[PDB]
Amino acid sequence: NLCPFGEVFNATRFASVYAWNRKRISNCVADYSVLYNSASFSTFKCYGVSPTKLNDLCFTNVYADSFVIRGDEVRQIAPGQTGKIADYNYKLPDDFTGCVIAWNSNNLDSKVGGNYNYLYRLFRKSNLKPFERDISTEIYQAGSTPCNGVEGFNCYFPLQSYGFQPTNGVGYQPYRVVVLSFELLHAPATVCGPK
Amino acid sequence: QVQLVQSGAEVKKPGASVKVSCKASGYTFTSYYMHWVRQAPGQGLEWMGIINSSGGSTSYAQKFQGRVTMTRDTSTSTVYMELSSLRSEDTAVYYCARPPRNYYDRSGYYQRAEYFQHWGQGTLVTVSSASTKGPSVFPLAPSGTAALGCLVKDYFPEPVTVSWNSGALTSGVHTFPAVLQSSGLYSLSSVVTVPSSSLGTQTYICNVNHKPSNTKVDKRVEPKSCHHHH
Amino acid sequence: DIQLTQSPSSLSASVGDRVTITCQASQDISNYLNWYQQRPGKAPKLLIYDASNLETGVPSRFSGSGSGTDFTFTISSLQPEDIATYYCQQYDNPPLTFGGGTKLEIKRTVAAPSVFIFPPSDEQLKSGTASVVCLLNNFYPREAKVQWKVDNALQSGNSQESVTEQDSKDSTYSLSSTLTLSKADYEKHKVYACEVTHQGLSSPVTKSFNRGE
Ligand SMILES: *[C@@H]1O[C@H](CO)[C@@H](O[C@@H]2O[C@H](CO)[C@@H](O)[C@H](O)[C@H]2NC(C)=O)[C@H](O)[C@H]1NC(C)=O
Repeated sequence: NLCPFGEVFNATRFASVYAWNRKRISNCVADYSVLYNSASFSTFKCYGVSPTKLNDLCFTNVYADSFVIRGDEVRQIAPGQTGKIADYNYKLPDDFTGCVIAWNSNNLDSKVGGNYNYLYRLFRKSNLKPFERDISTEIYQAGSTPCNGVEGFNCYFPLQSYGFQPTNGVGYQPYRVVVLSFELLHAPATVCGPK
Repeated sequence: QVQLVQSGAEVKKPGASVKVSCKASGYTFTSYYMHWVRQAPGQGLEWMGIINSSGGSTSYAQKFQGRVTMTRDTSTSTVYMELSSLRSEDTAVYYCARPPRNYYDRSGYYQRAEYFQHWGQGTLVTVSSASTKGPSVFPLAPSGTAALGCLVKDYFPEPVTVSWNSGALTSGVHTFPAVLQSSGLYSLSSVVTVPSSSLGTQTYICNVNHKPSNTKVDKRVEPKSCHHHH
Repeated sequence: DIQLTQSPSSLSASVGDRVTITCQASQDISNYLNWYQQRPGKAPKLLIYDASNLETGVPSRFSGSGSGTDFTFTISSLQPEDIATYYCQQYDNPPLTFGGGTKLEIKRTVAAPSVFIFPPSDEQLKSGTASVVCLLNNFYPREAKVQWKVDNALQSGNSQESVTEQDSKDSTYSLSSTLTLSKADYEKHKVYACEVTHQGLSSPVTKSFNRGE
């Protein structure tokens, strides 16, 4: 047996941030070295644990979150950061234990006329709690006048589209992000390293 | 289409090393050889070496022997070429070139046919200790036929790429050779002549890109009006 | 190392003429010679291969001849897009060597330049420097004189020139002359003028502007 990390990273299509994907890895053995060996990873940070020690550790469960954000928003996937992605899209807790991995996806997620399939939430009445998902599309009311399902003055559709083109700068190019959560509960260890 | 796409332009300090990429597409990568040729600014061409993209055999010129390394990666169908202990006379554009296939003679002789039918775009490598600097783009607003353009000022190293309306506007465009100023930094100007009638009818944007600094600008060239105040 | 000498090193001809370039080898190289066309900024382009065989797509007007050590490359009737630097390359014996090159240029009738002037943009003035740009569009011959007059006084040593390479459609040149001052020095003067003298102009032509207007 081997835990399907290839299914998570080498997936053909990725999710939008506001509807970020979550895969649960359970009851198998995980070769972490395949990950911390690739020169493809633009970003690779681990909180509460080192990759070095990962192949010799045992966990109750692991969570692989997947999404696509633009280039200079990747710094928002870290404990204590704020910004539209960290506030209204994907939020990491302060005591986060896990890893953030990200690579440049301009070659696939960008099209000649611009890729508008990838979306993100701009407006929200409240910040998101850690690991909270919100896929609603109720009109955001920013004024005293209710909108009643129709957007107009100070009434907006909540979700906004990334304009992903191969001609955009490094900061506006799409990056694919995978977040590895390590749950260390009081239970049997189901996910462990080979050694 | 046969397609040889090289990596971006790059700067290194003297004594370092550069690894230039060459990606092949549109044919069975392994059945051919790849050659690396070098051209310094204002000089002729210089052959460097040959790589077998199936076996991995390598053969170099004596000048580069020892300090050059040619790599192959069949999975991604891309060749690599690394030069080490760089110095100022290694400032040049590097091309990867494909010639056709070698054959066997009626006698049983191996004959080569090394004439480069396909070329890459070229990778500019500049070797100097000066530090990378991104450009600043300013508009040269127009005043029959009207002239407008963009000034791409103080930047290092070469090159910058300038398009107009993202490649939509092409005729009448003059992009000038960059000039070293006393600063040690380069500057350049990209101009275009259009009908005066179009100045109000069409909009003109210069797309400047300088990836050694990871810089990209889309500058709006607005016509200058003398009687527009508030 | 086989060394290929290419001649002439430079040459100018008119549209419709025959062009003949020679490449002589240091050793007998059979007919394993190739002829490339390289236009400025682009990669070389194979035109002739194995001394005489026209490579697919290349027009009928290109020609190759020779065997042994002397070779010739011929253009039937020159056309405006033929300007480039041409190279000869041998592969008889490693290492593969190229010739020195032959720069090919068009001889054209005299065309007067179109002169424009660009005062410094406000965006740049806010950064502390001022760049005045004079542009000479589509002229021939290449030699032109650009004089910067600042309140009728002549600046020296603060400008720089840039020339495009000859055009592939009308065989003309374009010239850039940029004078860059500090903003403090820039606003010491009022009149900026570009006086241009060229063979096509019956008299020197001046384009001027008043700073602040
Ligand atoms: C995801 O991407 C590719 C799928 O082919 C894998 O890349 C390689 O990993 C193997 C070892 O397993 C190496 O031999 C190759 O050189 C790697 N290729 C490149 C281009 O780096 C990768 O391992 C896959 N892994 C996951 C977890 O999806």
